[PDB]
Amino acid sequence: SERIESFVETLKRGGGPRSSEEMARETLGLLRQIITDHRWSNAGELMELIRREGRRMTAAQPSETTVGNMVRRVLKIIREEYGRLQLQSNIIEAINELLVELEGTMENIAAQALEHIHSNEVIMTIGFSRTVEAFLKEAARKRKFHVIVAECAPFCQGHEMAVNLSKAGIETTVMTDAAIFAVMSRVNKVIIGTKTILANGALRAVTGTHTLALAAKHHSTPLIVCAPMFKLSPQFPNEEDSFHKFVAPEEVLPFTEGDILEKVSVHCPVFDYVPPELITLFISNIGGNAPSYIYRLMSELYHPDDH
Amino acid sequence: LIEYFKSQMKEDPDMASAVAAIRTLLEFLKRDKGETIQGLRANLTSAIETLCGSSVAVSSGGELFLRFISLASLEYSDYSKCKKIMIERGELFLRRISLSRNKIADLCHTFIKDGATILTHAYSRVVLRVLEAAVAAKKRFSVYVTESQPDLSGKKMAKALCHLNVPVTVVLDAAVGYIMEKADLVIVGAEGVVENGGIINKIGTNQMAVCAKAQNKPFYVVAESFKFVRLFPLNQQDVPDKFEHPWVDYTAPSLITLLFTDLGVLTPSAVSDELIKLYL
Amino acid sequence: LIEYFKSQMKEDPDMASAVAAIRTLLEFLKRDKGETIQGLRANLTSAIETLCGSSVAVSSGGELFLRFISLASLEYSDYSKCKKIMIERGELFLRRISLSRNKIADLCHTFIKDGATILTHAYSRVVLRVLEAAVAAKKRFSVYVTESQPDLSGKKMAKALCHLNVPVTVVLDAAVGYIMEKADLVIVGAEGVVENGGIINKIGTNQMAVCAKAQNKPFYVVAESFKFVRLFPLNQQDVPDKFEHPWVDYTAPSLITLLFTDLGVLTPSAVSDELIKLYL
Ligand SMILES: O=C(COc1ccc(Cl)cc1)N[C@H]1CC[C@H](NC(=O)COc2ccc(Cl)cc2)CC1
Repeated sequence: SERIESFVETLKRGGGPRSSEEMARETLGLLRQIITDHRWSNAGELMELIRREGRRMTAAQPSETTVGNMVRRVLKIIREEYGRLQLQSNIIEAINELLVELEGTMENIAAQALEHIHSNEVIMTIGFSRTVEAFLKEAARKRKFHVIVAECAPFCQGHEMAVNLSKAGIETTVMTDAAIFAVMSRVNKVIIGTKTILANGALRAVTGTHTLALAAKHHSTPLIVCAPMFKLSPQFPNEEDSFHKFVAPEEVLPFTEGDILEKVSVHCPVFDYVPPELITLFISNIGGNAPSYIYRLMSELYHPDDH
Repeated sequence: LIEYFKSQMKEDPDMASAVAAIRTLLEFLKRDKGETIQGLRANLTSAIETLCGSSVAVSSGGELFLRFISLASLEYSDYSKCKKIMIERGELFLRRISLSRNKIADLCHTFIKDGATILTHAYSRVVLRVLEAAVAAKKRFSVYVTESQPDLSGKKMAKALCHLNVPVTVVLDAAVGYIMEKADLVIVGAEGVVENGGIINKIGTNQMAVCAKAQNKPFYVVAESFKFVRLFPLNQQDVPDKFEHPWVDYTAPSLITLLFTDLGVLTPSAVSDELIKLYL
Repeated sequence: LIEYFKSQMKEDPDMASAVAAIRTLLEFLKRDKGETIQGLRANLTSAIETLCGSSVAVSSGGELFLRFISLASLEYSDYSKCKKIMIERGELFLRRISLSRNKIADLCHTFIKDGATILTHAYSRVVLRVLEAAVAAKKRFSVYVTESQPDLSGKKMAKALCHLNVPVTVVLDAAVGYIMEKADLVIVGAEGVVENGGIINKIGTNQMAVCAKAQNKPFYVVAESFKFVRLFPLNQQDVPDKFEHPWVDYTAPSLITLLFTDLGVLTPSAVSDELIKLYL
């Protein structure tokens, strides 16, 4: 039915499912359903329906790149499926296989953790991500390091993670965002989680990632950005200023203190821009690929209908 | 054949001479005897005979269509081999090379920054194609150029660009430093690209690009699908015999940012995958 | 006075353009009325009237001898003040400025590296004085030059240097990149030096020196005791009105290595001590 319209409203109003397999499980859901019973013509009228419902879905808040990402990957499975080509059986089966493969990202991307962090090694991360916390929790069967976590990004959603870590693990300290250059003279091995990563090799992340990565390639310490698959976005950074989320400036200035709020301009960006000239490894779901290789990995997944 | 190729490029305001040489060796590859293997070696001698003249791209097309024709040894036949299928396959390949610049422009157009001051040190064809489409659908931008001293060829871009009706200034080639404080998005085309993603163009390019990644502005390059050679230098004064008389210089791939090609948009460390995908 | 100064520098194959103005204001400071304080302000108007013409060093000498004459207000007198003692004191300040270059050479000579390839982008007087003494007592060295496009004045150094009988090549000013792989110990003279130890010279200097501290070769500068101004820029396009028409450029003191002066050898962060020792 048209419950997708509710879904089309659901992404419209906001209220995030954490990006933790809700966006992907849902997009796989609706694509499974529209794939299941709809109009049928042989010559990619299903694919045309995928383009229509696709561009209608991408008409949501243009930041949830996972939605269009798994949309496009469904299209590539359609193209290879016809390439080898009862097609609905093969297509829905292979989509089921992609679902089951998607069902294990946060474990296998967290197995490869003992081979990086060593004893007595002051790691450092900004913001909070499910994968970086799960990833760092499987390195609690090794020695006691520190963790320095920045309290950035008002609204500063940083701490919950310092709770969820400290009461289970290593001695974490919490620094304000405005002290990331007295620290980072006494550190090594920075990690950051990624909101989405671009074709050229860029990280679009939380609103303090830049000014931090600059410190990494100033003191020459390597920064990993642990990020799973399905978040390799095409469309190299051409579209400008729709690259973000501008939120209400109530979060940065209070509605109190009248009259000053007549003539003064408040800005609030949610994301930022990390260029590929500063990232020094990607830990990923299948391999461990470098920055400058990321290009062909994208060509491994998609097809030139990247629009 | 020399008068034939010179005749082909004489009546041509576009379709670059490296390209003209391709059609020249196409027709002079058609009307010759010896439908056999070693007869192609005679064309190899013609590949030297065409290479008489400079202009590295000519040798690039030489090995290019030399490999394109040379791939017909596989799918083996006798006296009527599928290089004759690469007469129209090739014609298709020549029209494939002919329609190349349009895709480079349609990809490239978007990166202009709507209030940008594009700098260029050349007189390039495809730069003017893409930049002409850029004004022909989109915002405004200034352009600064400097003139290459042993051609003054930048002024040709000054004239033809003034026919494109956009505000141009052009300062001399000694004071590029003074230019770059007031500039962004440096764009240049290129004669050839070596196997690690480095450019060779006119004899002033590195004198800028060394100054490009000091004031942190980007530096793009753009070329068609014929500048990929197997050559590999490692220093200046290690270029081949292709030059007060130098003609081309070298820019290391630790400076060239995202480049453009007929295969699509590209990063400066994926060219090796293309050429190693081809040559072996 | 204009014909007097132009007359002074017309019959002069050496001497400073600045030194010519210094003697001009010396004699035209001698033969004038108003032996008083405010009469000096008339000379200040003459300081503007001399400053009619460019060439920043002229204003430098203007404030220089303006302060040298101006220091005679201390040790106070009336109508026969010790600026008249700075007629011969000054005269010997003018011979003090005249014998300046010889000390700069006698200090400077040693840094030539006996098999060196000295690069220079100019036509300087004192560079040729020191380099002439350098061959005139010591080892051998090549020299590379490039020609400044709106004077071609480098070729004057090519000619006069060939009269000094050392092997010179001279390439054009676009391919300095191609030069620096085969070069060491870049030497340039300078018109003016700003208060943080930065140089202003011809309109190509930064286009090199940005490339000097990338291939890690040093970069010296050398000037007499008359280029110290109180001026202080902080960016390009923030130079004063002293300029396809720029004439001078700027090189930040994070690039200039050990420089030479009539006070002695000097580091690029001790100039401020000299001028602040003087001006207050
Ligand atoms: O314990 C801390 C905590 O310091 C901070 C934590 C957080 C912040 Cl914001 C600031 C400081 N720092 C270091 C102290 C040395 C130790 N390492 C060693 O004791 C080992 O020393 C070595 C390691 C390798 C070699 Cl080759 C030689 C000595 C790592 C942790």
